[PDB]
Amino acid sequence: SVQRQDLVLFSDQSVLPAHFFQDSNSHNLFFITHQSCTQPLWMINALVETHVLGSPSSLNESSSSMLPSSTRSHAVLASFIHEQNYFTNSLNKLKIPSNNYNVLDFLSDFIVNNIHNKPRDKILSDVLAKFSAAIQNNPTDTIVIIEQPELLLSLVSGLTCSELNNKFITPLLRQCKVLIIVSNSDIFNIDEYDASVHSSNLQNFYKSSFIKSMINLNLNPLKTGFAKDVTGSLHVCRGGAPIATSNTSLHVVENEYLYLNEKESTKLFYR
Amino acid sequence: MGSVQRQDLVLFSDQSVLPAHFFQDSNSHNLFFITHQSCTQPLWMINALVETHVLGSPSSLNESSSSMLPSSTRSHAVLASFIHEQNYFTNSLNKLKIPSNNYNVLDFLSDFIVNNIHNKPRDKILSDVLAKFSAAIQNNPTDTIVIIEQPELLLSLVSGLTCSELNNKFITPLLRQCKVLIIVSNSDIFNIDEYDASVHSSNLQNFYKSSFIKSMINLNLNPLKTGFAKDVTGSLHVCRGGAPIATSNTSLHVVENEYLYLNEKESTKLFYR
Amino acid sequence: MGLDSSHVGVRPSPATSQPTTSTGSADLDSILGHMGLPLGNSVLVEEQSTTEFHSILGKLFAAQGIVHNRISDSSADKTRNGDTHVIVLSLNQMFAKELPGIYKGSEYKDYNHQFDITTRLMPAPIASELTFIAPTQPVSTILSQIEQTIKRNDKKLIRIVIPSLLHPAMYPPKMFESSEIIGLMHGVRSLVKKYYERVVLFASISIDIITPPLLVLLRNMFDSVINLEPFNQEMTEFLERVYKSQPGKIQHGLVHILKLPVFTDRGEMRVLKSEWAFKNGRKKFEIEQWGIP
Amino acid sequence: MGLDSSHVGVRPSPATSQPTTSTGSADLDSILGHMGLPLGNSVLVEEQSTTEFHSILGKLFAAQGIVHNRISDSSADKTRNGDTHVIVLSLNQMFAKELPGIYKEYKDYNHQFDITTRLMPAPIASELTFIAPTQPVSTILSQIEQTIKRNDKKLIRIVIPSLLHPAMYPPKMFESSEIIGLMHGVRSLVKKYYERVVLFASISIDIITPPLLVLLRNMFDSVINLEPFNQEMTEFLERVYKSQPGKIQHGLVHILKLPVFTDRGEMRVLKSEWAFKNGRKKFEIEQW
Amino acid sequence: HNPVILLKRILSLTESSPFILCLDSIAQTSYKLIQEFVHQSKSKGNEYPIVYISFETVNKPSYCTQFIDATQMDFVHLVKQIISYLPAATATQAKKHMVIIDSLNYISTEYITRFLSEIASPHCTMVATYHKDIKDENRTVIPDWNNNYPDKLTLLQFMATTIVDIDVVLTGTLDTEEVSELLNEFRIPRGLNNDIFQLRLVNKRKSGRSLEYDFIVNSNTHEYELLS
Amino acid sequence: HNPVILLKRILSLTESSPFILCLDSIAQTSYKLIQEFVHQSKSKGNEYPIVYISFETVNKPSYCTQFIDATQMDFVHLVKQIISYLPAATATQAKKHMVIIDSLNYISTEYITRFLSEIASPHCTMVATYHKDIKDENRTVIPDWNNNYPDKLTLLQFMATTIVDIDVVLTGTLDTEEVSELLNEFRIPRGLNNDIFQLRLVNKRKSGRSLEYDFIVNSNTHEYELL
Repeated sequence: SVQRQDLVLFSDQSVLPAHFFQDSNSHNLFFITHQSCTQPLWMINALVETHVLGSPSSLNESSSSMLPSSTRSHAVLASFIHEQNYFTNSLNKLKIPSNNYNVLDFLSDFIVNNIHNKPRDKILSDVLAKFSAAIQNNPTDTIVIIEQPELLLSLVSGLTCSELNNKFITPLLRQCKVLIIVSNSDIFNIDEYDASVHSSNLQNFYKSSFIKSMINLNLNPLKTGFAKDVTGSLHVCRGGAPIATSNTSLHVVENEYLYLNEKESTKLFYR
Repeated sequence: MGSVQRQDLVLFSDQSVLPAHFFQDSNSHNLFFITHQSCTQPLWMINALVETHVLGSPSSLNESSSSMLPSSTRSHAVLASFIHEQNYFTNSLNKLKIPSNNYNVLDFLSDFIVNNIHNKPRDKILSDVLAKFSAAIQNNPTDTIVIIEQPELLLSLVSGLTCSELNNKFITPLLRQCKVLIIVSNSDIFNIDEYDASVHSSNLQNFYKSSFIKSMINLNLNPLKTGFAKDVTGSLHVCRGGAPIATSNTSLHVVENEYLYLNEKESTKLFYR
Repeated sequence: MGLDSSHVGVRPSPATSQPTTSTGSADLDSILGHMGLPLGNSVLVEEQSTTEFHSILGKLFAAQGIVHNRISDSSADKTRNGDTHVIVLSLNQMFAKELPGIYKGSEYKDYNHQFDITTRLMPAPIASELTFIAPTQPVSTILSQIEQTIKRNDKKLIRIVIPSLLHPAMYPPKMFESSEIIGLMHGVRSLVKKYYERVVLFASISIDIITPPLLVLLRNMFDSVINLEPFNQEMTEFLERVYKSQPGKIQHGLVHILKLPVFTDRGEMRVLKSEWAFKNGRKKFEIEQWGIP
Repeated sequence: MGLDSSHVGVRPSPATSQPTTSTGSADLDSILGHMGLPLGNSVLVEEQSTTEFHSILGKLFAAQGIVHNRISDSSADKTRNGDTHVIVLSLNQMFAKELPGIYKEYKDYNHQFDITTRLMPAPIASELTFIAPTQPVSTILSQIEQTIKRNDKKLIRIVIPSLLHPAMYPPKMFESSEIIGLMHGVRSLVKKYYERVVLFASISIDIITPPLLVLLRNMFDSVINLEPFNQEMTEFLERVYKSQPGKIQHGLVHILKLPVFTDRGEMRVLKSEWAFKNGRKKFEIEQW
Repeated sequence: HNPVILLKRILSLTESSPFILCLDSIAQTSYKLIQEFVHQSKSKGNEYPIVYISFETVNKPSYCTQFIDATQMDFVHLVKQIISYLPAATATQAKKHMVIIDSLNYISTEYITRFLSEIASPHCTMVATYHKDIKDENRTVIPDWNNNYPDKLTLLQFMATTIVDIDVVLTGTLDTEEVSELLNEFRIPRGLNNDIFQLRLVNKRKSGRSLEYDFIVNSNTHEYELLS
Repeated sequence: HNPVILLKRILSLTESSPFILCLDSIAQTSYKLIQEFVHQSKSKGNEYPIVYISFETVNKPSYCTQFIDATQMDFVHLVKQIISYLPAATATQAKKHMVIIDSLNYISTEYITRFLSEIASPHCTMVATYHKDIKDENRTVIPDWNNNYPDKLTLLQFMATTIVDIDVVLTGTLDTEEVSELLNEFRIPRGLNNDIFQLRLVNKRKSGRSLEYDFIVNSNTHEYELL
């Protein structure tokens, strides 16, 4: 049949090269966008596994030697749609130690304790303080993953995209090394209807984030007829901002992978 | 096909421009809708209507069969406009030897903003305008037609004005106290090239739609869509309105037709194809 | 601790091997792939045209919960412990009196019963068994009442039924604001996730008057969605042309599957369009494999 | 009420026998049809480009009035008289210092000007006055009315240069009500003292929404459209008139709304028939 | 069942559908349909009382019994007036009433549902007209970025029981497309508002899918026929 | 005449145009053009100071001389801070200044002119960029029909001396319509945002009609060819 392949991102054949952390005052962003029918659990899990264990052993079927890591290296995960336990259950199948990842809950008791009888500035300041307290204690090696922040625009009323960027996203990115944004692109995929001006304050956030990004990953279903042999198609493409690195020869490689999901296993192959 | 001979003006079934039946009754209000572009001002229309109501018959355009008055010599007209002045109407009417006591003019241009709009609310100004209009009707009894030209400019004058507000406090209350009303308006807003203003400036077009719906007859003057020589000025179309005629004669109806008019120095003609 | 394993209405799933409960319709559970709704999740059954097929599903849910509580009350010769309490967010007070009765006409048992539309459930549910929450009160107050009602029933299975979500005659225009509806749904999802060992959620909506942005937001918020489409004119006429000889072989429309339970959460594309049909019989509502004539 | 009977700057119109005044360029007075702009009327001139040609037209308009005023020599008590007071609605007061000077049947009704020269001596405050367009509309109307009332029988020339410029007009005045009310009040005033007051204005249409454009066009009495050519037309004209450096026309002139001729029910549209040229001594318009 | 029979039955108001909607453009107005309605009601002999609401009407109709000038008078007192002129809350042997509203374009969206709920009653049925060409105002006050509330037309189409669409029939040599362009640029042609027009009828079945039909109606002969 | 000479002159800040506008999208950003500008200016002795205003970027460029975070302070403090870093109405002829704005899509429309009425100076060159996809915010100006102010893009284009438009050169087996429809679905293809790109240059003069020239620029070899 088809030939199994291995995931690669940059020219040095390293998915998440560690020098990004050694360089001081060089913040970087990742933008993972997906549709509602192509949920990116495996992508996030493989990314965290690569950062901690030093290799994406889940996908590349252990076809490569281990890269030194796990020395106090940490990760912070927060989400506005899954609270704490979903991440824990997903993670506790790859033997990741519990002392290396910290999960923030932004789903339970959020509305009661955050929105009612509080102005918007207070909300944003408190969420920023919660993020800062967590990031403070692990300043050496810590990638920050956050999933669907634009949902906030719905809960808060009178909150605009520019205000969200000014008061939440940019200050958080300024105090981090690698910040990763997980987003759902259902808005752009409504058949027989246009939302270009009918819903623009939502697409503005996506476009701005893509502008401030350096590498883009797209999870889409098949445009052609259904093929049970493969789930969707993952595209890796150049972002919108230069890489804040020192190796001038380090450049992203654009390509695509036909990926098939199974009972907790993803198969990657071109075609 | 190609009739250079000028043709007389006919509107209704009884071959009359303006029957008197709209006066020998109570509660029979009616509304004419005249639409013009910026290219073709309807001065001769207003003059012909006024002379028909007062003198007794149109003469500037018709054969001048020289019929008698439809009513008493008292027959009166009231003219007001938000775009023109008193002298304009006075000089236009005095060209036809119209008696000075057979018409009245209300000036809605002189010192309007400095004495009416500034430091006053919307209800106050609308009430004052309505009172000023109603004074003229209360001055003299029936057989007193009222003509108002370009009233929609209030939408661009008063801040935050709406078509629903204007109709519900100015147009309809004034129509309730009148016998025959004529609305003369400019419809250039619909002819902006390659720009569907209906989705942007919908408030303005709402007024025109609503006025046409309440109308019983429509007269539209337009330049030729296909360019021709200087042998014609424009085309006039007569169409039935969106409301039934307030009349007792069930046999009456409005004749639908089109004419072409050419206008030269202080005189316009009217002919068929 | 969660629900006691002695409970009868909950069965571990084949795949996830986690607690699961049936919806009262065997076909609906079979379509879901888990043969039931696993505890800690939700489901949305949106509808096309003004038709009102979803009220049957809501009543079936409520009746199944009530029947489980009733057999728990009976507990024939044993200690079954099939406790269940149902909370419905609506204002249609007659809904409680419109639940269909059991069917008494002519492996794991006692899981899913058989219901009859024509019959009526008796006696009427008591106040302690079933409560209603006004959908016009403030969001914070409603969330507080839901939390208190969840806390009071420490060891009872809870079903949260939201019948006819977002109906213009049912909610004021203020509730149509994005903030209010989205915050209410977020709070309900949080509450379901918190006591994931006892609570399940069901709701339905008519998409005829819903703007596509709100539709996609709701689809994202929930856990699973099923789309119901009735047939068109030529379809029905052609089917009646060759099927009126057997008046019991005509469906009402199609069933579409977009979001499934945890299957699609981990990254499986299972969207099936126009491959299932639903038929509402005189006493039962069934779902079968659609086949084009 | 009234002006001097034998005013040197007022002549009866040919086709209407009405008082008339020249706009500074005889070509504009010819294209109008009334041998000038009759008193009690106004003209609006547009330009669909980023350039500026209407500026020199306004400068000529003001200069003609100041010259007619200028016939007041120390040999005064002349039979002739040209009493003129100019009102300009703008903020750039340097414009007054840029008025071109003189180049060197009815007599002295129209003069020829040269763009290069200036106007020595410079005009004084008692003749040309300025009004700041950054004040409430009521204040501006009050000031204009006060100025008109103060002068007894002097012919007033009113010119509005560079209407609706973002760097010149605050965004608040861009509300439809304010600008439309200002134009309505100015029209009311110019129709009140119809025997004396004249109004001139110019605008650029590339930044104006079509609704406001049609409203402003309706509010005025005559509209002239100026459109320059594109690159290909310029190159073709350069190639054709290589040996003729005086026959290169910059753009066209469009006639859409005219004086009283139009208001009495006539057709007066003419598209792509006249070509203009900004000559060193005259704004020459000719057949295209 | 022949559709003509159903159309005659609903025109006679023998049916118990509480809400009826009429949609018109400037090409074909609606008062002819009200004339047909009242003629059918009188023909059956069931002279139900008729109540008229005045928004865009100045001439009092002949058949109407009560006239309500709601233009200059606010919403709450309007509802009070309708309730006062309506029959009792409950009376088994009370005669059915008829309510006609000239235009529904003058009521804000945030009041339509409440008004419809409050005026509705088993004793009386309401017929109404909505002008398709008129566009409401949405810039009076802007809530959060989108209020998500549906438009007026969709709301009434959802909350109605029978939908009536009135269209013009062309007898000249002008295509429908050029007619639409002429109307859009407001150059009214000849051959509009004829006495013979086309109707689209939609009836909401009690259990499930609705039924739709097309017809050609002449206002002189009162003879409705079905167009294939 | 050779437009390449004009492009090199305008890039090298030899001209006197006090405002430069760049137009971008999500297909091709505009920081490469800024790097080209600074490289050309430095390569010909025009080593002017550069002042940077931050709305989006957080990594300060190496060539930047002053970095100010405008994402927090409001309008009056921002304009005062920018002014304090400039000569005051009597600028010396020793050297020029070059203020760069990372994105103009965040200032309220009504203030734009007033902003441009202050930071403008004879010794400055405001080089700013505008995102063609990021639609403006309606919270600022009242949506009433009375408000007839023009949109941001048209106002800036009318008030700018030189207009630069950046377009992406396609290389793969796709077409412009296919790329556009993919972008509207947010299915980003490969090959976009490369180093070789088209250009559009509009120069306006106070004595005649403006002119347009289209170039092809290679950001690696600094080659500007004529299309």
